[PDB]
Amino acid sequence: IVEGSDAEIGMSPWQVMLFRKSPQELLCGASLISDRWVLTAAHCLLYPPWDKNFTENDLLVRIGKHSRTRYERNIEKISMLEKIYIHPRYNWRENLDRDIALMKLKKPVAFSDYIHPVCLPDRETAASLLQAGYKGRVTGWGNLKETKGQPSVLQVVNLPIVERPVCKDSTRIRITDNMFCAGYKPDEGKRGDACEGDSGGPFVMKSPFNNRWYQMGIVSWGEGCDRDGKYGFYTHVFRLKKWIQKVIDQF
Amino acid sequence: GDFEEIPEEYL
Amino acid sequence: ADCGLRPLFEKKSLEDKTERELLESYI
Ligand SMILES: N=C(N)Nc1ccc(C[C@H](NC(=O)CSc2ccc(Cl)cc2)C(=O)NCCOCCOCC(N)=O)cc1
Repeated sequence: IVEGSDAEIGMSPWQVMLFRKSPQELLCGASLISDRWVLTAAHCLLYPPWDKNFTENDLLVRIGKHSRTRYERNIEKISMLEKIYIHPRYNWRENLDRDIALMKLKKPVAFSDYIHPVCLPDRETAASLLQAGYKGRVTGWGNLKETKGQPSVLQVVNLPIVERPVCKDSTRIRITDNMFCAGYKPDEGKRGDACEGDSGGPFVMKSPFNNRWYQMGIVSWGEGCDRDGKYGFYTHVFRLKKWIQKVIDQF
Repeated sequence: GDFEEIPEEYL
Repeated sequence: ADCGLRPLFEKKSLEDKTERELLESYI
């Protein structure tokens, strides 16, 4: 996260760290949506152009974390993956359209002050909150800049949703309805963006109707980090909720 | 060596 | 169910340092 700040303890209890077993390293962010299901970006698990195709046994999920590199004894919980489900129409060949994946844990994780699931939006909450200008929150242990370097603890930044035409005119990549972009415009002064290592993490919004946090997006892609005139792109969670429901219902 | 070793119960 | 309600915040009626910024943007 660039231009963000240290998260408070228990501020994002649904935050999940996708951890590579060997070598032990941070791969991506993710989110807890139930005691046995974790949501992340498909590109975090599958991306043929870079010879990336992880299997269940190559990864681990660390939940309830704050510190990036330390083993948080008596606080974080480490879970093994039972099965990975990537959207069947995830477009890794072109623009990362439908960049979403689900991971089922081998065993249910125990909720605590530091571990708690986030809500997935309904059509009405999505329609009401997904508006240009409305701000969401992005969290992660990704790099602090495109080029300090890495954060000691979880970072957080609030960013405004951007108008679709502006999103489209900011890049040469083909934008689809399954994506939305966020970030400040050059003339807005304020800055902030996700960066390397934050992918797969959540873009959440707190509903002013019921005071619950909803995950509206998944950190998907960007060209550089916090560059003027550029914006981060996020997977539109509600647009792909039918797929999420289908997977969970069947498995 | 950037990350602290995790107990082997997970590695 | 109880999703989206944080034990250390909503559950205890405590607000985090920047959630107000989000609320103020929901005009
Ligand atoms: N020394 C390095 N590590 N260099 C490096 C590492 C990664 C990239 C990919 C590129 N991402 C970035 O430039 C910054 S990360 C980032 C991710 C999401 C968001 Cl919302 C904002 C920023 C990106 O998001 N590209 C989008 C399209 O291609 C994606 C690549 O395919 C696989 C994948 N993981 O994206 C480019 C260069």
